Parts: sequence; structure tokens; C-alpha cells
Amino acid sequence: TAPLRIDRAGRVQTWTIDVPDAANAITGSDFIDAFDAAVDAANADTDISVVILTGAGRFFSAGGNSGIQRVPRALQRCEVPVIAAVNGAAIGAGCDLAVMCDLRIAAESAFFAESFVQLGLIPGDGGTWFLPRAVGWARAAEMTLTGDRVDAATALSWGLVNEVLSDDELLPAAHRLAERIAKNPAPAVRMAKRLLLESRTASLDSTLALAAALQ
Amino acid sequence: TAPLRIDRAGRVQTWTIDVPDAANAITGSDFIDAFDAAVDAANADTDISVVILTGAGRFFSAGGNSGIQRVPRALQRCEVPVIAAVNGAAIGAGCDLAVMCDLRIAAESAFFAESFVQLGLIPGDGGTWFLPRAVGWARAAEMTLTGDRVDAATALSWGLVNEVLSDDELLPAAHRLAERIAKNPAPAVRMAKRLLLESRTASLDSTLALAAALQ
Amino acid sequence: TAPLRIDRAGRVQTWTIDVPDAANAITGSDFIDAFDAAVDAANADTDISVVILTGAGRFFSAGGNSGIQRVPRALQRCEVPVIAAVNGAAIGAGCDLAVMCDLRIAAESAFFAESFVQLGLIPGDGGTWFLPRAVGWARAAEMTLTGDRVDAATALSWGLVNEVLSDDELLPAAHRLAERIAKNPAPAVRMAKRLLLESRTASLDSTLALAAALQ
Amino acid sequence: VTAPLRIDRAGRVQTWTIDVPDAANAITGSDFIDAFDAAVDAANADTDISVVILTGAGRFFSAGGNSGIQRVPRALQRCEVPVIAAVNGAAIGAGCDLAVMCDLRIAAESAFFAESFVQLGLIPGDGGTWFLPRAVGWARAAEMTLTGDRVDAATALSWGLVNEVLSDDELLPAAHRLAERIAKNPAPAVRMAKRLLLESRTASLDSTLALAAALQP
Amino acid sequence: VTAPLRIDRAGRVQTWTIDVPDAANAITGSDFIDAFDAAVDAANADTDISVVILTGAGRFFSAGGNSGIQRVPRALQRCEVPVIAAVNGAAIGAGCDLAVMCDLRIAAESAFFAESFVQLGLIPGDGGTWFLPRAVGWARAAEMTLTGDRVDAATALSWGLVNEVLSDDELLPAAHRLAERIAKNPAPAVRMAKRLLLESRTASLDSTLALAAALQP
Amino acid sequence: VTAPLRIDRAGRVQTWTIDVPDAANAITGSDFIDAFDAAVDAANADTDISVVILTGAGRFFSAGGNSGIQRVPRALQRCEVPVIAAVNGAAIGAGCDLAVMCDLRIAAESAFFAESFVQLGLIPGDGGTWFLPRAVGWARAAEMTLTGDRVDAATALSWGLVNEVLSDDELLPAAHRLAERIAKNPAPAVRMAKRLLLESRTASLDSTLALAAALQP
Repeated sequence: TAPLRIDRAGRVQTWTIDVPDAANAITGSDFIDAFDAAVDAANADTDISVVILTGAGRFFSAGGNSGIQRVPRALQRCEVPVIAAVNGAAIGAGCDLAVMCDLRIAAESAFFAESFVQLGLIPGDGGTWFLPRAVGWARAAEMTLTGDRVDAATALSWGLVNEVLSDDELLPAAHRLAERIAKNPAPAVRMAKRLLLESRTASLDSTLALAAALQ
Repeated sequence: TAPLRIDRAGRVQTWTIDVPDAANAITGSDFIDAFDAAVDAANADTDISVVILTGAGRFFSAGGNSGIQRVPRALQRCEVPVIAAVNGAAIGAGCDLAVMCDLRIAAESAFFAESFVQLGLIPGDGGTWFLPRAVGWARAAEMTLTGDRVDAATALSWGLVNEVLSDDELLPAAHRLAERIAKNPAPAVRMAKRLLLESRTASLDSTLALAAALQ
Repeated sequence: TAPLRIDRAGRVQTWTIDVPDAANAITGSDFIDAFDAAVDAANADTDISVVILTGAGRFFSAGGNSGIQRVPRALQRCEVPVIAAVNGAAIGAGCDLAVMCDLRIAAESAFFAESFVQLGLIPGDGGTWFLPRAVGWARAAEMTLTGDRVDAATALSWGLVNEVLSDDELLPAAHRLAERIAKNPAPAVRMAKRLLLESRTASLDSTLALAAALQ
Repeated sequence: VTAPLRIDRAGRVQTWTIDVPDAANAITGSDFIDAFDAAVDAANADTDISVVILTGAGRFFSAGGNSGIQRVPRALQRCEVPVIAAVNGAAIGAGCDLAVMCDLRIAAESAFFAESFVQLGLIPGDGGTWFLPRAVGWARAAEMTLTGDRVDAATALSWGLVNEVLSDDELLPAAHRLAERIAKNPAPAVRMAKRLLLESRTASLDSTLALAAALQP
Repeated sequence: VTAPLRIDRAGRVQTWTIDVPDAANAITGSDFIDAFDAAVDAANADTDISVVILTGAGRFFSAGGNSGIQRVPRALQRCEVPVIAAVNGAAIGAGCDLAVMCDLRIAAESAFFAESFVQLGLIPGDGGTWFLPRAVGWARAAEMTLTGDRVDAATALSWGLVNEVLSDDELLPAAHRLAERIAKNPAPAVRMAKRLLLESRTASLDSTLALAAALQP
Repeated sequence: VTAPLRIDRAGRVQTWTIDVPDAANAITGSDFIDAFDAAVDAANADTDISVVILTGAGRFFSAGGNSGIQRVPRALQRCEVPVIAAVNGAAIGAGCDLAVMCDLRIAAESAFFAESFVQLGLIPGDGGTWFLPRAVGWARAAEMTLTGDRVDAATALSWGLVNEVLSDDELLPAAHRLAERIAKNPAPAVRMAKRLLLESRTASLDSTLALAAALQP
């Protein structure tokens, strides 16, 4: 079946990871190709202001077993905000994918595992850059050096996710969050995200020059 | 009336935004001129070790409708710590002003709104650089992309403010906080702030070289 | 007596600060020499995957009264994760040492004080670079500009430490945490820490290039 | 009209010839940009390739033309093989910036460069202001960008904008000699070295040391 | 004694002449610093102005003199118009650093430069160590800063510290010719280009691409 | 075989002579690395020392040899005194990078440089790719690193890799003249200036201004 289902509802698109023979792994070339295409199509449709990314079934993404860097690079050029609605296990590359999204919310049955170290590996997809910016450096160290699972309540406590919902309330909550963004003029939403992206790395002077030019 | 009232109490100055015909907006040239002057006068009076910034009446600052960058640049050259005592609505430029201060405390009736996106605008004053450093990137994205209001308890929960007080206890609490700083030798307070400012952007090696030179 | 006791238990070493005539101060040349040696010996013994750093007696380190930068530089070249098990007062240089470790846990009788400002000084050892990355900039400003003590519960609330234990449960908890790391292949633990260190400062592109090369 | 980027292979060296004859080899058209994307991706994928020579068909290197114009800089940023600009004629506007984004430049005696944007009320929208100071130093980049005036081949040589100036007939032979001095070396090491050189433009010393240590296998 | 910074306008070009005759055009006095602040702010505000020529009255460009000395570098950092240093004579200490902080330098045959601080037991307190390597490269900046010795006009030309050396009578005519090659261009584009060039000294490529895309309107 | 790094003192100038005769002055052996660490630490500790001249015994500067190789770059990074490389002969591989890591280079007419790693399927594992572009610019560094070919003394001079080329007999006399132009200045100011110059390679302008203000006492 199609590894990434794309549903549109107004100014919001929902992307559903659907790799049922591999627990929603994102390392297959079909999925990577579909993810590239989804980003480019969302960028090109200026009516779209929010993407909700979630997984079909019990898993968000078991991750799977540079090519593994195409999905992270696709997200970096995505102009619209991306909300990860983490419905279940987010493991390995699947954990890093959720952490690379702009906002995370989770079902109570979700959990995260920066599992690479347990396999003799490091996060080859850039997860070590994004994780300390979601939970702080000490918690990112705990997650990366033990590889252990973090359940939904702990994730909320650490700021890894913004809210925790019952399994039935997760997607309704993601759409409510998406609509609080989508009510605003689409070009401004995209300009705001571009400015926020700049602020992660650039100096204050660079941000001031960009903000003055964009306004 | 004078748009920025300056009261002195020992080693602490209190600055009160007072633009009553515009809900304490800070975009007027009179206020901007007075803010410039206040910073320079505080820098020059080496007895001053803390500034408390607050708003007269019900508002901290409704913000108002590069020139909008003079106030942020004035705060960057202010050598003394600035405590924002947010007594009410802090909207738009007023939100960013509070976020640019070193420390925030709030009355229970305060709220914050990074409202620009709702107007088809981005924060033209550098708010996108400071906000992720107060609340983390995911919460800054939520605030900037929805533009929605954040009440005092939520702000405390997110780390946007350090304490929440009753409306009557706000300024007494700000002075207690200011005095915990002002009890210390004034030159060291200023050197410490200069070092902390360096650490926001510079490498560890740059901070080590500066600390070794200052000591 | 020996200022830094080194105990080995499997893949975990415990380092105990033991300067009983100076409340575990770390500014003495004997301690600094022993700390240098401990780091180099731990780096060279590839079986070691975790260091637990703690203090003998009632103090973690009262700190004491560039040379004060040798201990911070030793920690920067330490390849293995370091867990600070803060058993008591961590003051001045002792506070900064704990903050420079990768992870902190604390006994209920522990407290932290970025005390330099009260002495007319700034943190000459790089504490201003590490502290905002443990507690955020506003809390680091509060700690550095007042110099006041932060007790264990407040430290937990601010994210300065990851857990707070009874005085009797502190070291058992540190070993449980260390073992969650040490169960993993030692070379991967060290590669993961090296990647996490890179992510503190480098761009996303630099982290992606390093991760691709290490994998 | 024609394939906008002709791709020739000679051993481990590919030549890319800009060929937009109805617009003086402008690179701002979407057909060219798409072909440049594809050529970079194909060269990265073919581990037999070690060097690209980039040049223009006919009298022009690239007259430049009239975010989309930023796809070309980003493509060169992800290009793993060294790129030699063999500037055979006018390199104007976007064409000037393209040559400056390449790793090495050599020029024909009839070549010239112009950061012409300012003369039309424009700025270099493609990142030329980032690359030009790293080719000629900040003062000469300011002179070129703020006046927009043309810089001939001899002046370009004097400023270090190009490494050598050849007669029109000797340009491509010289580009191939230079390419062969690279292509003689083991192909994986050439690509790793370029990746290291790219990292050094911005990263700290510590970052370069970490990458070099990681790459040596 | 006199107005420390004389301001002349000729079309879109302003000339600022340092005039501190009782201290050999030193720029460390609070009167001069205040005037330099005001001149930058006035030039930014007058959108008709496109170029500043900075030069010294009499025999000296600036003997330098004896945070306050850091207001001048910060003023040039916020100056939106290009600044040409027309170095007519000795540029010593703070005066050397001022010339190096300008966008372009040209010099009279009697000019010379000296990063003299080290000879008096001092370091360049005004940021000269940041700007000098970007003018002459790190090795020559080390030579100038660690010896403190004087660099004459011909050596300065050879090192790229200045772009041209003119006879004493031809310096200001040459500075105006260079200024006019800038000032002929649309005034808003000249200022946007300088803002882009300033961003490129430090920012990543991605930051420059984002700003260039935002500025083109 | 012998002390791998001979240390001579003449007033405030120390000369370090690489002396590994059974391996053509290679610097990759653990004995040499240990001695280089010790020499840097001893020179930092002796406040009477103001300049180091680094050179090779015999015909070679350093043939380089076959993380451990990264201790030498890190040692030079913490060396507080200026280091002049007096390149008396072949500087190959790690030896090329060592010369480039020094503050100033001068060379004998028989010297040459080779970033030879790529020819053996290797990359510069010691940080040479970070330092080389800052000595010769990014295009020449790419040429040297991607071809690996030898650069003779005259070409090195032309590219700014070295500041002067001397006859074999005049090299060390010239190195001492250059060292004395530094060593004549107050020793604490020389070290503070180098610390400021090191900061400027990477830090923002604001960081340099803050450090300069803090260091002037």
C-alpha cells in the first residue's frame, strides 16, 4: 500500500505513515520518496498552513534499519509547521522524525526511544542535534546514552511533548492545535516559521536584519 | 504625560510604562526616546544594579502598531539586569519587550500574546530570537504560529515567568527579587551579566577567555 | 590523603572528592593534578563507559578560593559520560563542576550556589556557559546575579538535577543510572557522547556530516 | 530549445556545458535549474566521477538572466565532487555568482565578471554576496558589488578571482589538465577531502578535527 | 578647538574630514566620538546619501590618540552607506583601526599604517584585531599587531591593505571617482547590498540566502 | 634515537628544532608529540619567553610521517606565544599542516609544501583543512588538497603561504630578525595580542570587543 497517506481538510493536511509490514518504518525508499514529494507538494500549495504527521495503527514509527538523511533534509525545507501526533511507539529513526517536527503531542500509549546506542550505533539522521533542543542537554544525554524508553507522562514532564491525550482524543487534539495556526493568514504563518528557524542558529543581529527585511 | 516614569530606591530603579491613551504601547517615538535615555542614564549611574520594568494601570504593554528595533537595541546595551514585572496584558511588541528582559515575574491577571501572525505580520523587533530561549522552541512555535494568549499559570508552567503573584503582591515581589541582586557589589553584578550575555552565543573557548580576562 | 579516590565497579568508575580540611575544595593543585590523571586514565581504559563524580562526607564541593580552568578543560576532553551525584553543598567552583557534568542527581540535603558575585567575582571557570544550558537563561541569571542557594527540590523543579533522593539512596540511584548506560556497547556510548557534544554548538549540517561519517 | 546543460564524460571527469542559446546561457530558467539539480545528483551517485568542469557554450559563460534562483547554490552545496569553472566569456549577474560558487576558477582572455545587480536596482538574490568575499576578499567584493562594474580577466587574475588566464583556445585544455591533477587520486579520498574543505568554511576547528577523525576510514 | 568632523556634501557623496589639529586627528576624544555617532545617524537618515569618503585634515589621517573607544566601531557597524577611507597620511593606533573598519581603502604615497599598541604595552582595544585579518590575512595581521611596526603605502598596497596608492594631490580626486562608481547606482540598492555584504562576514550561507530573498523587494 | 625537539633559548626567543633523523623529521611519533606538548606548556609557563621559532634539523622541515595526530594542533591552540615556522626544506603531509598552523611562515629557497594525503587515499586528519584556506584562500587550498601536488617556495610566496623566501643560509638569520621585531615589545602585551588575534579567527565582533575591553589591564 501507499506508505504515506495524504488527507486534506481545509488548510490542514494530515500525513499518515502506513508501512504495515514493518511497524511504520521510515527507512524504505518508497516512504522516503513519498515524504520528499509530500513536502514539495505542501510547499507549492500556498493554501496549506499546517501538516499533522502521525502513524497508522499501533505505531508512530518503529524507525527501521546520506540516505537516512533525506527525510531530515525534507523536513528542513518544509515551509509549513509540522505537528507530530505520536500515537504509539516512536523508536530509532521514528523517534528522531517526531523530534524533528515543530510541535509534538502524544497519545497515552505513546513512547519514545533514542535506541541507537543499544545497537552499537549513533543517531545517523541528526537526532542528536534536535533532541537537546526539545528536552535539554541532560535529558537528551539520558535518552541517547541509555537508549531506554520514555513513556508519555515522562515525555510531557520533560517537555518532549506539549500535551498527552487519550488514544481516542489524540487526532481531535491535533486538529484543534492545527486550526489555531490555520486560522491565521497563510503567508504570515510561513514567514513566522522561517524566522523561527533562523533564530535557532543565527545571531541576534542576523535575526533583526531578517525581521526588518520581511516586514 | 511622561511615557516612562523613573523611580529610584537605593540601588534599584523602577521604570513604569505610562501611555494611558494607548494601553501602554511602546511604539511611540516619545517612549522610544525615553527608553534610550533611561538605559544610558542607568549605565552611567554605577550605583544602580537592577531595573524593574512594569506598566501603569491594567496593561503591561499592549505593544502598539529599524525604528521598532531601537527599544530591543537599547536593552542589549543596558549593563544592569532588568526584571519585567508583568502586571497585565503584554501583547505584540509589549510581549517581546518582556521576553527581552533578563527575568520575568507576573501578576495573576497577566497574559502574553505573540500576536503578530494574526495581523499578517512577523515579530519585527527580534521577538523570535528571544522567545525560544525563554520557553523552548516548541512552545515558541505554538505562541508565534497561533498568536494566542498565554495566561499567567500557563506562563509559569512553561518557564516564561519565574513566579506568579497576586496583583497586590507583584511589585513587592519584584523588589524582593531586585534586592537579592542589589545586595551584591555593583561592578560584579554588571560583569556577571556581561559574561552571561556572552555565553548565549559564544563558544566555550570564548567564554573561558573572557572569564579569565575579567577575573 | 588522596584528594580524588577512584573506585572501579565493572564498566563504571566512581570518583570521590576527598579534601577534608577544605570542605572538598577543588582549587588545590593536588586535586587538579589528580583530576587530569583520572580523565586521561578513564579515556585510555576503553572498558569504562561511565564515571560517577561525588564528594566524601557532607559536601559535594565547597569549591575553594588559567589554573581554575584546568578542571573544566579536563572534563571537556573526558570521552565517557559523567554523572554528578551531588551529596551536599556544591558552592562556587564546586557548583560549576557539577553543572559541567553530563547529568546531575542530588541528595535531599544538596544545594547549589553560583556564589561568585557575592565575593565581587564572576565564575572564572566557565560556569556562565554551562549554567544557562542546564536551567535556562532566566534561572541562570537569578542564580548568578543573586548568588543565592538553590535547594534540592528547587533544583529538580528547574531541571538543574534529574532526580532527588534520600541521602542514603543517592549513590544506589547513581549506580542504577550508570548501569542503564553501561549495559550498552562501550564504543557506541563514547561515540554518542562525542556527537551530543558536537550538537551543543555546531550547525545542523555539521552534525549531519559527522553522524554520517561516524556510522 | 535544446538540452540546457550538456553532459560529457572523459574517464573520471565530466564536463557540464551551459547551453541556453536564446538567452546567452542564462541559468535562471526553470529548465536549466532542473537539469543542474539532476546533474549534481547524478554525479554524486556515480562514484566513478571525481571532477566536474563547468563551462558555457559559445561566446558566453553565463549572462545570468532575470526560492528558485537559490536552487543552484544549494545544488553546488550538496555536490560531492570538485567543480572547476572554466569561464570562457561573460559571467554576468547570476552567471558571475555561479562561477564564484565553484571550487576553482580559470578564465579565457575574453572572459569578464560583473556583479551587475546593483546597476539594475537589485541585490544578488542567489548568495553571491556570501561567496564573492571568500574569492577576492571583502574590499574587492564590496567594490564589485557596490559599483557593479565589469572586471576583466587580467584584473580577475590579479585579485585571485581566477587562478589562471588562458587564450580562448587553451582554456578547456587547461581545465582538463587541472581536472586530471585531481582525478588521478583515489576517488573516495577526493570526495572526503572536499567534504572536509566544505566543513572548514564555517565550522570551528573542533568540528573539523572531529569530522577528520571520523572520516579517515 | 574646532568642529572635529567636517561634513561636506557633493550630490550623493558626503566627505567626512577628521579635524582635531591639537592632537594630530586623534579619534579617541569624546567630542570626536559624539560627532562620528551623529554623522553616521544623519547619513543613515538621509536616503539621498549613498557614499561617505572618510579622510583627515592636514598631514595626518589619524594619529589615533590615547567602552568609549568602542563607540566608533559600533557606529560603523550601523552605518548603512559604504565608507571609503582616503588615507592621506599617518594612520596610527586607533587611526589605523578606523581605516581598516571602512569598506574600501585607498592611500596617498605619504600614508602609512601602524598597529602600534603593542609597542606601548597595550592591545587594540577598539576591535582592530577583528578587522585587520579580514583586510590583510591572518599572517600579515599577526606581523603588524605583534611587531607594531609601520607599514608604508607601497607595502600596504602589496598586502591588499589598500586598493590603490595615489600621489598626495590625486588622493581625493581618486576617492571621488571611486565614490561616483558607487553613487551612480540606485540609492536603495546600494544600501541593501552593503547590508547583505555585512551579513556575509559572519552569517551562514543559509542566513545570507534568507536575507537576500527577503530584501529583493 | 635522540631528543626529538631540541630547545634553544636566546633572550626572549626560543628555537624548537624538530630532530627525528630516522624518519625525516616526522611529527607523528608519540615521542615527538609528547615533547611538543611539553615545550608548549613550558613556554607558556616562562613569562620571559615571547617568541618561538619552529624549524627542522637537516634537509627536511618535516616529512610528516604516518586522536594522537591531533594533539599537536591542540597544543599550538593553547600556545600563548607567537610561533614562526622557518621552513628549511620539505614540509609534507603532517609537516605541511604544522607549518600552516604556525602564526607566520618564512621559507628557504629549497623548501616546498605538499598536502599529500589525497595521493595516498587519505585526508588531512590533523586539521590541515581548517588552517590551509586561512593561509592561501579557499581556491588554492582546494588545489593543494585535491591534487596533493608539491608547491615550491616561489609559488608559496606568490600565494601568501609564506611571507618571505630566503637562501638556505639566510633563513634562520631572517627568522631571528623577524622574532626580534616581536620580542622587543613588552612580553605581556605580545601574549595578550596573540590571544586577541586567536579570538578574532572565529568569534563575533562583539566577542572581540568584550575581550579587548577586559584584557587592556
